[PDB]
Amino acid sequence: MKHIKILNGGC
Amino acid sequence: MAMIHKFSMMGTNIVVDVNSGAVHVVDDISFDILDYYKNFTAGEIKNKLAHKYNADEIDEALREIESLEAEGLLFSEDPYKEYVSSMDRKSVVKALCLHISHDCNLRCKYCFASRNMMSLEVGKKAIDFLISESGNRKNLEIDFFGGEPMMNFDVVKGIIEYARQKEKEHNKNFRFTLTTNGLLLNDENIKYINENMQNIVLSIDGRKEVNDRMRIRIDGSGCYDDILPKFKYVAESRNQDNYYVRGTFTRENMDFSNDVLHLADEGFRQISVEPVVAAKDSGYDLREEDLPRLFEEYEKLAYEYVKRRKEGNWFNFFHFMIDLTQIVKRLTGCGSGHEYLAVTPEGDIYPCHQFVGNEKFKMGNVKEGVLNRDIQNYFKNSNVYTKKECDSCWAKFYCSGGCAANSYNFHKDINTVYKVGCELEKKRVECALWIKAQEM
Ligand SMILES: C[S@@+](CC[C@H](N)C(=O)[O-])C[C@H]1O[C@@H](n2cnc3c(N)ncnc32)[C@H](O)[C@@H]1O
Ligand code: SF4
Ligand code: SF4
Ligand code: SF4
Ligand SMILES: [Ca+2]
Ligand SMILES: [Ca+2]
Repeated sequence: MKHIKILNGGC
Repeated sequence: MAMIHKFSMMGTNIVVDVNSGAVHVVDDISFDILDYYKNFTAGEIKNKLAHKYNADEIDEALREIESLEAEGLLFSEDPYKEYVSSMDRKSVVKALCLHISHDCNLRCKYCFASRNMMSLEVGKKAIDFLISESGNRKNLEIDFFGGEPMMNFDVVKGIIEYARQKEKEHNKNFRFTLTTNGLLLNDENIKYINENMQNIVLSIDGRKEVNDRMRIRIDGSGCYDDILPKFKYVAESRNQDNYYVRGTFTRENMDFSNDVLHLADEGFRQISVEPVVAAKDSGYDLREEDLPRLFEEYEKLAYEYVKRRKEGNWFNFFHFMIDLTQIVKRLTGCGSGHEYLAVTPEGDIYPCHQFVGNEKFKMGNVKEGVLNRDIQNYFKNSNVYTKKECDSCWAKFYCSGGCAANSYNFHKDINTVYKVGCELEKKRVECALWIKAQEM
């Protein structure tokens, strides 16, 4: 969008 | 229930929608609106932020937010919730950690080792036990472990040949891991290792002073000078793949980014440096007072991590690796006590290597093959969906599930979360998310 940006669209 | 987590790290604002796994990079105004979006109307929000943002730009960011919620990427509900109400699940053992020897040639101080060789007969029993308890799963894992496994390397080789022959009749495929302190590696057994070990873990804690403070021969001297060239040789003979160097950091080395970056500067592409386990009343455990310094340490390691990957002198850090494309994982964890079990040279079965010292947790012995199902089911049903603390935790679907050993070591109850462990684990996830955001 403009204000939001979607990032994902041991033992 | 529906839940988000938002944090700001080194200038980037990040929003985690818990149930869907969606991750968002947001500007400052969206970040602020999210403080209020669920409990206030658009009109109330416009008044609460009017000192900083004008009404038009708030409605604009607002119109993006519920559009994201309308399509299940913010404040989404949990679709797996109704299904999990199962506790009669037959467990399937997928992996064994074989304590090939309880003797070692070091007295590493944080270690449970601080005795016997496993017989080929016990090891063969452990293979047959894993076949009969793995049901219809083809891919089985064997970690050669203990104290130092290479002090009983002939039994390791017989186990491999034994298991490699049982594959045909049972439609199995064994994958073998070896974890060694390195002191007894040489050209000939590394040749065998590269023919037969799908994975090898090489133990070194970082800088020489950090390593030789903790990983100590019985005479008291260090091992860094001996093991370091052997490890680079192994690393390069495996094309910098299918291995990692494994460090443990304690309260003694809380500037542990220096140790990760020392291993990187020595050429290791594959690195894991992890907090000490079960170090209650040891002088070593990371405490609550230490979390601010450790948080800053993870952040400075992440920044340098992005920089080296940008500039090409890359390395992989296990705790920064994360898959943003994802119920089976949420119910299993590390699997100790039910999907992953340890076997002593005597052949006694325990949930994992951290419980081997306590017969309250002995579940049987492979020479007989009869597993205590009540202990198996108790570890099985202690998970992220049944612990109350995990239910309100935003990292529930990213975290590794907690560590029963830490839980028992600090609270005498595998079901009580070890808070310091969770906060380190949550911070690690935050860093791994920021790294993904930097490399869009
Ligand atoms: C327990 S040793 C046994 C295998 C082999 N002798 C070796 O050192 O690689 C395997 C790994 O577990 C790590 N380890 C030992 N005690 C630990 C603890 N209390 N917390 C976290 N890691 C530990 C060691 O540093 C080593 O990297
Ligand atoms: S870490 Fe590996 S080497 Fe050091 S004591 Fe424990 S078992 Fe022996
Ligand atoms: S971090 Fe700790 S609390 Fe949060 S889910 Fe994982 S184990 Fe449970
Ligand atoms: S219980 Fe803790 S120590 Fe044992 S396997 Fe799981 S993570 Fe490792
Ligand atoms: Ca911050
Ligand atoms: Ca800002």
